[PDB]
Amino acid sequence: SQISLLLLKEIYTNGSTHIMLDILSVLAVISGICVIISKNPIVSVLHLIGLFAYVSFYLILIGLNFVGLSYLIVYIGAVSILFLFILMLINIRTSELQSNTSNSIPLTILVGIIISSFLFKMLPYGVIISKNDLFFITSKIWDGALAENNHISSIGNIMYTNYNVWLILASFILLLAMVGAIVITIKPR
Amino acid sequence: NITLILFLIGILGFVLNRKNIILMLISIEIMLLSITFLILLSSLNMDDIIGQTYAIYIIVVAGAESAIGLGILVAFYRLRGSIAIEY
Amino acid sequence: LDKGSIELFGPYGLERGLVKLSKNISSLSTSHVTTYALYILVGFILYLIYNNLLLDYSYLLLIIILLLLLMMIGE
Amino acid sequence: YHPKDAVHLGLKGAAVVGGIGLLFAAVRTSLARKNVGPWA
Amino acid sequence: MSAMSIYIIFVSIIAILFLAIDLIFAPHNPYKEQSRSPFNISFFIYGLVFLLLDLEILLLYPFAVSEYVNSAYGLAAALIFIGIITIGFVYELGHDALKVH
Ligand SMILES: CCCCCCCCCCCCO[C@@H]1O[C@H](CO)[C@@H](O[C@H]2O[C@H](CO)[C@@H](O)[C@H](O)[C@H]2O)[C@H](O)[C@H]1O
Ligand SMILES: CCCCCCCCCCCCO[C@@H]1O[C@H](CO)[C@@H](O[C@H]2O[C@H](CO)[C@@H](O)[C@H](O)[C@H]2O)[C@H](O)[C@H]1O
Ligand SMILES: CCCCCCCCCCCCO[C@@H]1O[C@H](CO)[C@@H](O[C@H]2O[C@H](CO)[C@@H](O)[C@H](O)[C@H]2O)[C@H](O)[C@H]1O
Repeated sequence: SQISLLLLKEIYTNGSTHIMLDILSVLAVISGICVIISKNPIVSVLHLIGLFAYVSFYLILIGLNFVGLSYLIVYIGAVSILFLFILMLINIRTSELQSNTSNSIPLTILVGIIISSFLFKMLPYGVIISKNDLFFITSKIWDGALAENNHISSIGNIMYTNYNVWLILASFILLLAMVGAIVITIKPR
Repeated sequence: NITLILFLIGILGFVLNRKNIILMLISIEIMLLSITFLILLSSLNMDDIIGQTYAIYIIVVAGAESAIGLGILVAFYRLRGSIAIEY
Repeated sequence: LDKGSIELFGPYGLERGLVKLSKNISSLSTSHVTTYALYILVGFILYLIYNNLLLDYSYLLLIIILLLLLMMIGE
Repeated sequence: YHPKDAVHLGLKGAAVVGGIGLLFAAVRTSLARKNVGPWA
Repeated sequence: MSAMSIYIIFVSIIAILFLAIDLIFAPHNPYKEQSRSPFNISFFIYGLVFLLLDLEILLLYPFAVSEYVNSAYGLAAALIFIGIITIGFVYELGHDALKVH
């Protein structure tokens, strides 16, 4: 007789809010422009450190803990530090890096409209899934929960066996970045 | 939609750059982040751990190009004394 | 005719026309990475427009002939 | 055969080709070596 | 709310209060009143070798939390991955790339 479908608020297993994602995306965009507009290369790299952390938090907030932490350990921990070293040591005159951005403003409207209007259609439905609105329903399973693994354990289960050729080719890429970078920079002996 | 916006930002970094060769290093990395973030969000949508693995290898190659690139920039600076383009 | 228009509407006019054209295109190459990067994006967008707007192939050839004759004019 | 509205198609030709040239003009503005501004 | 969220806010609030004491109470005064030299290549090398070894050690962390399944086949591949990265380390040790000796 009364509505068979009933909607209730969860109390102790209530997850997180979708709003935090609109906040983090807005922050990621705002710092993104500030990267490409800042006069000082130092400030641009700092705004890049800010952007890498907004994306890392978005990933951790959607359950991708190991990759988000990996991004934080590699991009902010090591890649951007190497960027601060080179920037805080090279003689940079800020007037010589500034160009008349207004001359380039018309091509910015053109390129932004065309590229966005093409790439958007290419994406899959689940990336652009977000007045009646769809809701995503989830339920529980038992046979597929016997020994659930964290994502790192799942990546580990296949990273060194089934797809081990990728590890071999990446190890040689890192090996090349080691030998090649030292050969081009240091004075032998 | 966030992944496409950041891909534009890296692209517009090349649109708005006449002097910074540092900012072209930065704009390449913003483009790599957008593409990895797209693969990562589509991976959660298809229950596929192989997307997470491909994201990891893109982060390793991305750092390796940063090392190879900033090393070449150091070789260039030693003889030129400026990283500025005479425009 | 022989020492006139046959050489003007022929080898000598193709020589002086093409040498002028080739100097203009060769002056687009300033060895600036910033300006070369802009060219790659430009050439990227033109490929995207052509293979997504289903434009008549003839519209492309008009573009090439326009572009080539624009480098035929100096200054 | 089916007649074609020549004037209607003519505007399409002008806009498509003239749009590309407008994109070419934009590269000229971006590559300009002086403070010509956006309205150049 | 989650403990992690309330924890980050509380740490954030304490930082604000310690800052406020300085602005509120500490004395204030309105008066707030060019060379070139080469930098050592060593600074570049420290970040370079850190970045590469940090990535390689990172790629080994999944193996440690999946050893029961990787087993002998996984051990072998992880040892081949260790050996390639070690050979690169012996190269920086061999050329004193760190320029420390
Ligand atoms: C029996 C005839 C057989 C002909 C066979 C085919 C011959 C080749 C055909 C094309 C020949 C090139 O033709 C020639 O092109 C160039 C274009 O820059 C022009 O060459 C000239 O243009 C104008 C003159 O109008 C000059 O100011 C300019 O200095 C010069 O470039 C000539 O106007 C044209 O005569
Ligand atoms: C971070 C969270 C947000 C901030 C929260 C706290 C905000 C506090 C704001 C009020 C701070 C008041 O602090 C007070 O400032 C005034 C004005 O500069 C200082 O005044 C000082 O500079 C003025 C300049 O005109 C002089 O005339 C005066 O003689 C001198 O003492 C006080 O020495 C300082 O104690
Ligand atoms: C699993 C761990 C395995 C550890 C393996 C250890 C690496 C063994 C091979 C590398 C060491 C041998 O390689 C050796 O390195 C030393 C230290 O830089 C170098 O040492 C010599 O050159 C450098 C550079 O001019 C000088 O600063 C140093 O004072 C001098 O003794 C030798 O020229 C090189 O032949």
